[PDB]
Amino acid sequence: SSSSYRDSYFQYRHLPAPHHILYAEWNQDILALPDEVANIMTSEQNSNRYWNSFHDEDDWNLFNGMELESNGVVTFAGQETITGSIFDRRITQLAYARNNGWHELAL
Amino acid sequence: DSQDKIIHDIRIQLRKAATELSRWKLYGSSKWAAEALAGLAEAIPQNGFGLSETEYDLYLLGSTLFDAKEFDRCVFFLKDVTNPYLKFLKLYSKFLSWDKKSQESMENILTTGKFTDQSNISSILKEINTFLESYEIKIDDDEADLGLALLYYLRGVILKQEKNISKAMSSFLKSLSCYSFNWSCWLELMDCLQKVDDALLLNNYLYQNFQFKFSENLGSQRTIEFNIMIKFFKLKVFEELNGQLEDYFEDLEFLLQVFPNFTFLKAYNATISYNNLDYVTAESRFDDIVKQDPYRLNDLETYSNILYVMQKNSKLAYLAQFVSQIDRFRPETCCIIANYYSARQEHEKSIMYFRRALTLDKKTTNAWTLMGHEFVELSNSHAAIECYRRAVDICPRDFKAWFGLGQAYALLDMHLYSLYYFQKACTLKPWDRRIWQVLGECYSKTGNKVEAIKCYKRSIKASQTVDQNTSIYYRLAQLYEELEDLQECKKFMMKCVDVEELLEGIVTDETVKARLWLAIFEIKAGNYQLAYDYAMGVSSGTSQEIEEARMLARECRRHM
Amino acid sequence: MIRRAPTTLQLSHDDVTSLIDDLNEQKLKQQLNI
Amino acid sequence: KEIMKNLYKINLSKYINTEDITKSNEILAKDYKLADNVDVVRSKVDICYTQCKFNECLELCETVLENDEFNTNILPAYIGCLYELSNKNKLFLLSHRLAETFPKSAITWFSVATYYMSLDRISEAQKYYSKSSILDPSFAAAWLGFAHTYALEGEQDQALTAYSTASRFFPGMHLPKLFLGMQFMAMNSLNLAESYFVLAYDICPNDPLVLNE
Repeated sequence: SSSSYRDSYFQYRHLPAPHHILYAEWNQDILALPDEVANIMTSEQNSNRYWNSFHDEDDWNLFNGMELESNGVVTFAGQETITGSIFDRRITQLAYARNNGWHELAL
Repeated sequence: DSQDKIIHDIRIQLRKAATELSRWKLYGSSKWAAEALAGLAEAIPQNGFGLSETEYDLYLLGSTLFDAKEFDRCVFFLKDVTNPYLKFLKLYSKFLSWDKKSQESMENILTTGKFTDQSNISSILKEINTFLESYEIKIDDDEADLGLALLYYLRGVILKQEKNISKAMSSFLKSLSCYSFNWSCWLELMDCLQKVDDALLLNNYLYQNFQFKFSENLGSQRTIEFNIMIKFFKLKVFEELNGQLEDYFEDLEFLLQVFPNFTFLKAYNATISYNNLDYVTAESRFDDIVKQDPYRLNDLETYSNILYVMQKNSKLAYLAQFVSQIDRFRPETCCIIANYYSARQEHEKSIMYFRRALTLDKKTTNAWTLMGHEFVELSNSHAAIECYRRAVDICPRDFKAWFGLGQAYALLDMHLYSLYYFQKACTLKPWDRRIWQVLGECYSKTGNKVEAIKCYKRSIKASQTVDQNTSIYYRLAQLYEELEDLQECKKFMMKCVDVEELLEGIVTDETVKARLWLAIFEIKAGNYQLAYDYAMGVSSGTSQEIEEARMLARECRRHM
Repeated sequence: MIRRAPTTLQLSHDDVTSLIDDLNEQKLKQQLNI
Repeated sequence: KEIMKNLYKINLSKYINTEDITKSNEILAKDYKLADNVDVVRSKVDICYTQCKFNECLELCETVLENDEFNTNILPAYIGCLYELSNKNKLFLLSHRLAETFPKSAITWFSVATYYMSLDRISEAQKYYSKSSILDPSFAAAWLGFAHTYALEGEQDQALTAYSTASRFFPGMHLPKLFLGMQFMAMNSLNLAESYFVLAYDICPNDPLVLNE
């Protein structure tokens, strides 16, 4: 017949050691992906925190209890509430103001 | 001027070097030759063979039947040939047929060697000697072809596998003398070397009573001073064995100028920084390799080794996904991934990859120690101990293996049963603070306090930085206290606290216990004023530390 | 800015069932002639 | 006059007589020293991305990124182009590099969220598109992806509100109108889908997506 004469595909001589066929299973191994599967709901929280580490203090303070609604109206949590529609610039500075600025009653 | 003339000479030779070697179907040097030319600094085909058209037909049959892995069939047809060029091919086919067969026969046996530290092999060796005598040059002549020079290489390597050392080098020098520019020839001559003194022994021989066949080699090249693999010789052997360097610097920068783009050189140059525990600089060196050469599973084992020390699991997960995508059959790609799996505390999976990595290439003994470490974190000490143990059977001069084995017993209450292993490791790297400190702890834990004093005193000299001595000083002082001489321990007690002042107020924990004890003794000495400043200076320690000094501060201020 | 897959429709169930019924019809009438 | 005309014409919008922008960028490339500058390769990348010529997309993108690792002009196109090749790992490295450098900019959080997208994490990076959109208003990519996260899995009712917000706050783009149309078709509500489809076609005449819908 004619088997080894065709060279149109990966054959036994293309890989270096012909005896590597003994194992022939390492190809079918899903290597674990980088970050969250190291935890094996907790994985996403860990991943969230891991990326959440990259903030400034005031910046993180802005987004502690941050929630954005579907229509675009914004809820801000002050540790009062700063509910307002996003895509207007002045509102986020107002959230900045009462966050770091000094407010007081004085009787 | 002369350098440019050299460059033009190098290109012609490496074109020839990669030609015949690939034409003679050996890839140990052929793969080296092209990459060497590839990295050469920017400044008709060449071929020739004394073969008759009748016999040249047999060459094609032999050549294509070689790489089709049918080595045995090649021998049968090429049996009756008499040309030295093809005679090498027939035996080389016979040799590799054995080498491949032996690998097939043995895959479940991990360690290789003979405990006390042929006849089939001897059949090849006799044919070499029989043909060599019949042929009418028999080396030592100006008119010596490449084929005869290449034939000696097969003779040298086949002899060594029989463990007939002190005869293989003679054959190898003859092969190199008649034909240089065979990198595969140089390695097999590397592995035969065992000690630095022998490196100096042979290095001289290459200088005084060694010369190349100027007939075969091109002009301006046969000179030993302007050669290349004599230079490449210096770079590899003096550092892989970590021998004393000589004629090593001026050759090094000479190779950088000629080969600015050579991937192998840079990785070795990067390796040198790694070998000197210089990891920041090396990382920069390797980073060029990845960008310039993304596909090189040759020296990236060190890269992942570095990155594990570095942390940035995120960066490590970059490599494991990328490296594994290339192929999973190189020795390195199975150790690259094992590190990434180890960093994520899945030892029971990462342990398996290390065994996989060793199985592919048994020469990578460095995986054995890594094998044992992952056992330790699995709290299976028994499985660990044999692991390090195999590592030192393969080669007794392994600092890592001895140390890892000494620790495994040390984790268990066998403080003394570990003294031997630690003691053995002392000879390998006497000049380390980390090892010497451990020995005293073993001595301290075994009631050999008279010995432990001198052990730590040796550790103090080996430390490069004074700040590292802070922990040694406190415990060393304790060893005097149990030797019933409080006066002697005061001198070391002065030094440890004084280090805090010399380090602009380091305020470290093991000085906190120092200052508290010093103030306590000073109260018994009656010097309340000299004890008062000690209490206030240690007022920035732990919760129990500050209250101990604060109460003592009130005690001394009462009598002040 | 990313685009999703454009809407594409394949053979439904109603039309394939209509074809199956019809195809039964012309695999049923002809053997009466035979 | 001619060089500055070509320089302006580089930045013009696509979908119209792209061959003209082409011949302009070649005539600018060889004649003048501006052969491989930032904006010309940016325009080439944009052309390829519009034409879904994604391997040229990448090769141009890395060849310009190797000089400037943080060129914000090309980052959105690069991120989308990686997303569509699903180079999860390169996307991860970019996300980490951008996070360690530019926490404030919405581009980095957009990259992290699209990394979550590439791993099929719609529910999680919902929040990260929210974060990217709030950190920078007037960003079509963040809000559009936010609406996609709304639309892909369930919760269909309010996807309409999200895409309507896209349309109203981002006038002049056919894509939000087209998305509202296809969503309305998705409820099997036809005439309004026709209305939004013809609106999108009015905004952009030359787009395979809108005409296919």
